[PDB]
Amino acid sequence: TKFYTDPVEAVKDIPDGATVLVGGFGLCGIPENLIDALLKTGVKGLTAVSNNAGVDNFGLGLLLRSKQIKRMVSSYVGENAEFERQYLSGELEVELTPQGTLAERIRAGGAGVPAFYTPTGYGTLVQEGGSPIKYNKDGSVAIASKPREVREFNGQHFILEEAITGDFALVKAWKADRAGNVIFRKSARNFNLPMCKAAETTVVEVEEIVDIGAFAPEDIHIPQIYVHRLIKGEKYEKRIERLSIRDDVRERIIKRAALEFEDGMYANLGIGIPLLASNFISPNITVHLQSENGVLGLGPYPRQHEADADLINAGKETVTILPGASFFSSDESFAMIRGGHVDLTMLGAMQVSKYGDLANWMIPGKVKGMGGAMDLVSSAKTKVVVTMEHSAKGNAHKIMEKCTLPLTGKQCVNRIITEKAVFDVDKKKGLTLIELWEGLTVDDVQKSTGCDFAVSPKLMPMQQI
Amino acid sequence: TKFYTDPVEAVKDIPDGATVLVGGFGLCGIPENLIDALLKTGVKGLTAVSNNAGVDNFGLGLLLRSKQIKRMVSSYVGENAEFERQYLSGELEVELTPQGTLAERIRAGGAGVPAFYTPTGYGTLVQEGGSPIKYNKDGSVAIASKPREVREFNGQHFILEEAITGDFALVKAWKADRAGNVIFRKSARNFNLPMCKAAETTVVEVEEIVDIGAFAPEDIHIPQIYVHRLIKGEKYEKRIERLSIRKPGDDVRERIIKRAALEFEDGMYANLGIGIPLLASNFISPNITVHLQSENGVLGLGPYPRQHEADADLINAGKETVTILPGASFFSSDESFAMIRGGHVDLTMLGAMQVSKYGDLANWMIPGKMVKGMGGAMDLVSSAKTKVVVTMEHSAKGNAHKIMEKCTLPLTGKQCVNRIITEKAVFDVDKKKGLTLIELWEGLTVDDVQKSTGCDFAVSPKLMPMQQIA
Repeated sequence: TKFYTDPVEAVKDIPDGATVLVGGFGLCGIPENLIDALLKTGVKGLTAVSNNAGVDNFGLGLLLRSKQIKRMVSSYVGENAEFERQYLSGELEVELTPQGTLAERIRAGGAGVPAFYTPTGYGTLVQEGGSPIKYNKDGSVAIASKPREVREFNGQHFILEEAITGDFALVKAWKADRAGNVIFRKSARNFNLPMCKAAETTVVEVEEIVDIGAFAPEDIHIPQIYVHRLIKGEKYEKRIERLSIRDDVRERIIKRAALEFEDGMYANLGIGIPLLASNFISPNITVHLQSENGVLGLGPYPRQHEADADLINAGKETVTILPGASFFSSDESFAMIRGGHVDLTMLGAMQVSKYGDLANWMIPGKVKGMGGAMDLVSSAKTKVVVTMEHSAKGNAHKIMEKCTLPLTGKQCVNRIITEKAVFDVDKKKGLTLIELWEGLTVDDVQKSTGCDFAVSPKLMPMQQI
Repeated sequence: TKFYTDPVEAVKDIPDGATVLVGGFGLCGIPENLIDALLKTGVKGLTAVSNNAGVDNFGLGLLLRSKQIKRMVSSYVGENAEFERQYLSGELEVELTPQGTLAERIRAGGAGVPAFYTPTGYGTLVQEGGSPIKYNKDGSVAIASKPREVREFNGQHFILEEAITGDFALVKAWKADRAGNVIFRKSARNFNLPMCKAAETTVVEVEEIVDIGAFAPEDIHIPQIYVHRLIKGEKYEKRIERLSIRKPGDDVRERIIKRAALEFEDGMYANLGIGIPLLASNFISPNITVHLQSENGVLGLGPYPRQHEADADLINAGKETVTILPGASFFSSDESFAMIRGGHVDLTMLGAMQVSKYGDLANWMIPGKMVKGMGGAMDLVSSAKTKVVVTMEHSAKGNAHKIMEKCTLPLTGKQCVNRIITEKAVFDVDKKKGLTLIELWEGLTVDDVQKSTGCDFAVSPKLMPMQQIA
């Protein structure tokens, strides 16, 4: 562990075209001092492996506006208009990869495992390949994403993903001891921890350096063996992106969504309806809310004084945690998800098919990436519940035989709650209508649905919390 | 998390035939109260996925004694005479699995990854098949392991390994809060941590239950999402297998050690193998800092402990009680082997029964005599980014060659040894060139080494007398 007092001296030797792993989730755990040294070295050609594209005026968005990156490898690249500009113009190469695949690939690369199978992306364009990585000035495609090998194990289908290593890792942490051991604060750990392990040279910036012996040996997050270069950064803006401080049919879906929660349940809730449904959780039960950036035990939104840039949800909103909460890295978070340990994933959808295909991450000709959306639907052991308005404009269907928008997952939905009905959904049997909004008939449902469905013989009216 | 006061109740529904994941490394972090509960229920036919076989009177050894295990999946099964009687007689099936592969399959099992590739086992019985799983009454093999799928990535060969999941995991931890978050003490983490994630029903025993909020949210080793059933154990013997406290044929062995000590450099991360390599750590200059890594989940090993410092929760890979230095860390067995498998350790130093001309190593099996497992040895020699030095006596009994053209004992690794230190010679080892004799114990000539070595070798023009750390 070499200690440096110049952030430029820490990164002088990054050759043009390097692959650099960049820590951070949204603007949370961004190595803003090392990323500033790169603006100051002006190094170029880079392939940046980074979960997100920062924002325009911050994070990796800074090396983008200064044209220093050839290729971004990310999972979610929204909230950066300049990255959209460079991609569509053919100035930027972009590889979108599921978030949990991103985390596991980087981890694999650090752990000496050249490839592994994941259920995530099967039956989607991740498996199929062919999507533009790079356009020409024509609008013709200079680079297409390669297909992934599909293989079956114990009933389910999986795809082969290859490890990611880097030449360098730019990592932000909380404190280092003088031996080079490092800890991370709150949800700021995310991709920083695994990215420490997967590069030939890791550069870590910390907020503070402490003595050898300050950390309990059991509580070291990154052992010194992974830390090659260390600086204490001179300045930290730490800029909250979304400072989040404490219709008829939408409330209906919500008051029904709220009845999905049970005592002892581990749940991951998408932004919008599912998250709002959690406000109606009885205090006589406990639900444990998981966040993909590495939090179990999310609490309500923070009061003004409680807002902390190191604690955010997957929506990028400032959050709090309840007593009993835990933090963990992005690779551990997706092991929990991909492994089926979450009980309930509640999600929005643009389309759901008869046998449970879900389209929710991409509209052709309208370009943000999938995030953890594919990972959250990939486990058979986790109940997937979609909450959505029943129909689009013009009564255009959203429940159909075959989705026509790109799939998030194949045969992954277990139930659909709309303002008109609740359907159970099966891979092989299709839809059963188990509940119908009072006043409406089955034929009012049939006429706004794009496929056949069974009706439950215990078919009750629609419940409301 | 459901809390139980009755440990028999928490394991009462394990069915006959179950696959059970059992934590612990040696006798360290063994779920002793949960093992006792399985003795009370008498559940049989089990497949036990467990790193070692305890000892005769402790750990998994107790369930071997009561004949409740039909099959074992382990990396190292020595120091248990009842195990060896059951295995060799044909009563027990044993899948000897490299330790880091066992760690990563279990973690894969918890992580929803059905299969992955690893370099560990390539070039060995693990990859080619033929490892004995079950013996016949007459000592022939009834069941041998099958060939693994082999695949090349980036000019290296790897083998495909599948996830391991259990019906149940029996997990020892240190403390749990009342939400069911869990922490581990010292090197007692080991396999307990990943096994907690890889079973349909995980049962954890802890020594103390504390209040929600007694753990910083950053320092919860197992979040509550993984803990299904929790008990506070009634009694903890916490036996020590080897009380090794700080202080025959040592003449030529001191030679090897004083030369091997010169392989260390300031700032080096090293993993030292059982046997001779441990002893050269004492000869590491106090003018430098070497960082010593233990496969059971430690970085920054210190000296052997004074009596009053010895702790059952802190051992090395030789199952000896050890200490840690300031700046040390602890981590799980999957993370330990990610460090090793990923090439982050600078030097590995190992014993050998044989080394071949091109760097193959044989150090884990003597067919028909010694079948105790490879432990972490195959993993330690798996990385191209790590220097592998063998420390050994030059020749075997009867001046039988140990350095030879091809090994006759099952391989631990193919083309993996970089240097061989003996009491007569130091060889550099190239996978295409062969051996070069770079150092020679003064007073011996080159014909003395050739008459003791079972193959030819180049002689360095800068050949010098063999170095000894002053």
